[PDB]
Amino acid sequence: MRKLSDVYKVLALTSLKSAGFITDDKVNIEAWGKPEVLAHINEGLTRLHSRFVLRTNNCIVEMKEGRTDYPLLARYSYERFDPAKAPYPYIMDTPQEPFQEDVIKILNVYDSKGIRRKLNDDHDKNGLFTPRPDVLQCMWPRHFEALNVLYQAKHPELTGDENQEIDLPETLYSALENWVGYRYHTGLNTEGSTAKAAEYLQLYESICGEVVDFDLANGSMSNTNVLFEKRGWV
Amino acid sequence: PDGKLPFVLVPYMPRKRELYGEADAELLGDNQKILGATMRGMIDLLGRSAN
Repeated sequence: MRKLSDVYKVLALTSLKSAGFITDDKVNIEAWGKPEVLAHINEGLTRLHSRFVLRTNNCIVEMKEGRTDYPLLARYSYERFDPAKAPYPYIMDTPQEPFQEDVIKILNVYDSKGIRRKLNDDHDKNGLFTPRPDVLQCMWPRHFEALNVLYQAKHPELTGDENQEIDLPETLYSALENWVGYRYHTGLNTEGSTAKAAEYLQLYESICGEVVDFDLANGSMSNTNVLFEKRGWV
Repeated sequence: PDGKLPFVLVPYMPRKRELYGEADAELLGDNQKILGATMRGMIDLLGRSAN
């Protein structure tokens, strides 16, 4: 689990090596292009955390009476309650692991009783529809309820602090660099730099293909066929 | 009156020069095994599919 400070250095030696903002020691990035690079790493992790299922996290959502639509934002959480934009907090997070507003796709939600509730099932009372990816529409907020919502997650936003640690598999760092190089080299609008951006972007797919061709990101899934015994079939 | 043990023993399939007899499932061994292992394979093929 590397640090953003180390990512700056490793970026300065492999991908952004001919970049202008490389400092005189060649092992760091000048303080004028760091917002630019940080805005490329954040997008880079978001893409990598979108294709592969890299971070599966669950955040429980308490039921408040009278509210059916339950946006899974950070303003409604407990530790990050924002009284100006949220009437009451209903998500539950601990101080050490607060909600980071990092929901990409919601996968499976259980209950406080252990009953699994289907997702997007038109003919299914006891079903939680999601009218938009980062929301949740429970049509019957029963008493004493909660919802462990297993969802695909993205890396928590990199504010810019050089001591924030990055959660990426070590084998996928050769693809994050090839995406930062793409974003940087494609903005210069020069013929030489643009042709390099395509090479860096295509290499991103090649490495993202070798990671999925060897199950290095846990993409293959096998499960016990519990359906067999239920449908009869002695 | 007969002055003998009051037991009468008859074999199903006699064993040569042996008091006890050999039953039917002795030769039928491994035939049930193969037939069951094939029927279970067919049922596995049908049930572990998507209909």
